[PDB]
Amino acid sequence: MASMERFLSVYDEVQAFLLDQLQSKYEIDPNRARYLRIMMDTTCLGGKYFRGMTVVNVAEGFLAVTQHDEATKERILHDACVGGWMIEFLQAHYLVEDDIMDGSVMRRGKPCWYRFPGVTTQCAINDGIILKSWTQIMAWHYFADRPFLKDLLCLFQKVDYATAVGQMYDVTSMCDSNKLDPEVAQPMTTDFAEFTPAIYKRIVKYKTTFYTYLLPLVMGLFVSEAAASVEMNLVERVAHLIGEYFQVQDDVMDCFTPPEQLGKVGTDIEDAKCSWLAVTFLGKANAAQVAEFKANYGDKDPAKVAVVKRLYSEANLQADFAAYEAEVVREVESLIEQLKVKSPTFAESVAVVWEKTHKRKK
Amino acid sequence: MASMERFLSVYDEVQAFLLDQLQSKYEIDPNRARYLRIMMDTTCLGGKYFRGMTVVNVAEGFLAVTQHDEATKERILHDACVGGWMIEFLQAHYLVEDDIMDGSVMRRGKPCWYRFPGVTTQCAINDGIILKSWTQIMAWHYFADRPFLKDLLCLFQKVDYATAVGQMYDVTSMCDSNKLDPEVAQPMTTDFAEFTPAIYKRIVKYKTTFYTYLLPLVMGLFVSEAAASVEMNLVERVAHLIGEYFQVQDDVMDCFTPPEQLGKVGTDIEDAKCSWLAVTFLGKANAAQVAEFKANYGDKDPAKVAVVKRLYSEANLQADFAAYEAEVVREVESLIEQLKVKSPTFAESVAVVWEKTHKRKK
Ligand SMILES: O=P(O)(O)C(O)(C[n+]1cccc(-c2ccccc2)c1)P(=O)(O)O
Ligand SMILES: O=P(O)(O)C(O)(C[n+]1cccc(-c2ccccc2)c1)P(=O)(O)O
Ligand SMILES: C=C(C)CCOP(=O)(O)OP(=O)(O)O
Ligand SMILES: C=C(C)CCOP(=O)(O)OP(=O)(O)O
Ligand SMILES: [Mg+2]
Ligand SMILES: [Mg+2]
Ligand SMILES: [Mg+2]
Ligand SMILES: [Mg+2]
Ligand SMILES: [Mg+2]
Ligand SMILES: [Mg+2]
Repeated sequence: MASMERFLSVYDEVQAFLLDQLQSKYEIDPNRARYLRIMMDTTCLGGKYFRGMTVVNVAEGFLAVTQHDEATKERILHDACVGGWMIEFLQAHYLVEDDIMDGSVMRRGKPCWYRFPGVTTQCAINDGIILKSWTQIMAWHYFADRPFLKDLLCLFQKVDYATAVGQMYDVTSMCDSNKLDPEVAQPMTTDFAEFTPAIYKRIVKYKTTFYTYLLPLVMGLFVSEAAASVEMNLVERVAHLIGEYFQVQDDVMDCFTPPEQLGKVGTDIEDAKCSWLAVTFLGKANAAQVAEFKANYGDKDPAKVAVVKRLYSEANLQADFAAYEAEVVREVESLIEQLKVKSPTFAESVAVVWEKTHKRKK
Repeated sequence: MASMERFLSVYDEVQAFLLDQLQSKYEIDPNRARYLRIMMDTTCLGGKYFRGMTVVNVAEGFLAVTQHDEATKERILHDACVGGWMIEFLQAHYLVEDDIMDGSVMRRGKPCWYRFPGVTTQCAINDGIILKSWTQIMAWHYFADRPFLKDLLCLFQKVDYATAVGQMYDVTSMCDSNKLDPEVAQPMTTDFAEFTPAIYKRIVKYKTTFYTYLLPLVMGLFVSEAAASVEMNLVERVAHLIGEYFQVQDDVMDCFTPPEQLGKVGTDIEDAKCSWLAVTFLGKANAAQVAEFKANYGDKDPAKVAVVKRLYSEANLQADFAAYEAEVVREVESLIEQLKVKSPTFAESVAVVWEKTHKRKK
């Protein structure tokens, strides 16, 4: 709570930097400054700050065991905060744009940015472009003479790219691969042959895990100058594991958590998404269940949607989930043990990240 | 012609690199590779390559007067080509996204990408995100151990940001500033008070000049290691001047060039754009002309649009244009003369850039 207020005081400094630079260098007028301040506030705040706060917890962990001057402590914490906000702004970018592509209605308990009456798709698209440019403006401003600058940019960009590739895997997950063709309007799949665990796994590996887990963790290492002190293949394997589970939870909540609690309203059934629920159901259903799933999936019709939920409850998926969670707890503990060998501190940081995720309710 | 085929052979190498990396590192399947190849071809090719080819002409100019080994010549030309393609891919990004926000129908003689039947806004938004990520993937791949890497990235990013800020100035140019408010649906301006030369100038400075002129020119200097050899304040002043004129031509052509020749269809009148034509007309019109302009501007109605064109032809704007062109020829020559002092070669490169622009018909 106190630490989160400190993370937010760094948001305020960053907002101030960005907005004063708009006035001093980009000829902005007060009203457009205001619009951009409100956009930044609306798209970047109100979340859990899980990605940002991870950078900071990684850095705090190394600080407890590493000798530094006070001044250097303070710089390290401040950089971890800036780094954290780069990742939040990056997420803010993805969500503004994602909400347009998913035809979404609510986000963090409010309308999606593009649905604000004075915004619309026309302004929102470019607003999301601005959120991303801001990540880079921050990096070059606050990290210009840090040793980790080049490594951080290069990583940030590879993570952004994988994420965008992931979003392509996601937005085309309901069409048949052999039919993808810019020239031909795309029909929803009728056989659901590509609703498989491996295909699902590729969607999720790219669209969520790099930017939600790999980036904040390695970012925490960069600003700590601690990345040579870990086994990177382990960091990857653990980001990919927890990241996958994180997205599985997102999928279950889309169907089962009231929006009242969730803060977004779920579109996966209507959007015909290759979600965990749809893949898992099709891996256990009998012939008649499959036939009725195929009869109602991917239509915006309330009673079709309700038939899918019923088939999901009947297949007892909220116990396939428990079985999957159980295999994940196993594998995460095992990876944490393997990380303990070169860095107890980073292993603990990961234990904390796993814990925050496992207990997640939104 | 031969040189342009050589620029295009570097596009093919780049396309091949990017697409093989998708297969070897991002788990892509052949059909999505194909979709991305067609997207890249459709959004990046078919233009004039003016921005890309400028990087290359800048570099060629320095090569004629600078001693190098043959191998070093060849590397320099190849880097200028890669650099050029970074700028084309960047433009490709902006146009895909711009066409969505302007509700545009045609581009480079074909439907806008988002209008392809098998694309739609849903895929196009993210496709445009990919085009931009590719610029960075290229830079880090082909320029990893070049001395100019850091300078180039930093410049590229500041230019991208200014451009995005410019696009915000553009997409809000028809509303009153004091009324911009995310919460309130935005009405078109009724007084046209902000349709002024200074306001127009700010739109254009940001949205076109950085990325169309400043970037390719300084890029040509980076890959040549020649940037200390110029007066950068002059490079800026000349990019901003020719860039402004470039956009003025774009505005006139939107109204007056048949789409048959233009390769896009014009939306400025219907979109209520603060174009050069609308600003210039309002700077010379009598009270009754202003009243009738305000009666018909910014409606998608064919006969309202036709009344604006008629008022434009009656105000003899295609002679305000000639007067403006004449002041621009003056000022460009003067800047070229001033550049002659430290680099005849770069001055000549600019003379060529001015020439290609001045003679432009699309
Ligand atoms: O739409 P998704 O996939 O279920 C959600 O989790 C968005 N998300 C997660 C990861 C990545 C991205 C993403 C990445 C790039 C571009 C757009 C979105 C979106 P949502 O439930 O909050 O809508
Ligand atoms: O729409 P404009 O402004 O008239 C055009 O020239 C696009 N353009 C030029 C410069 C910058 C950008 C731009 C920059 C950032 C984001 C979107 C577009 C667009 P068009 O006539 O080809 O449509
Ligand atoms: C599933 C993913 C990757 C998108 C949502 O991430 P969060 O659920 O962390 O959203 P916010 O906390 O930022 O609101
Ligand atoms: C006016 C601007 C800045 C956008 C169009 O640029 P071009 O007219 O050069 O478009 P292409 O050559 O790339 O088609
Ligand atoms: Mg979504
Ligand atoms: Mg999505
Ligand atoms: Mg979701
Ligand atoms: Mg346009
Ligand atoms: Mg535009
Ligand atoms: Mg135009």
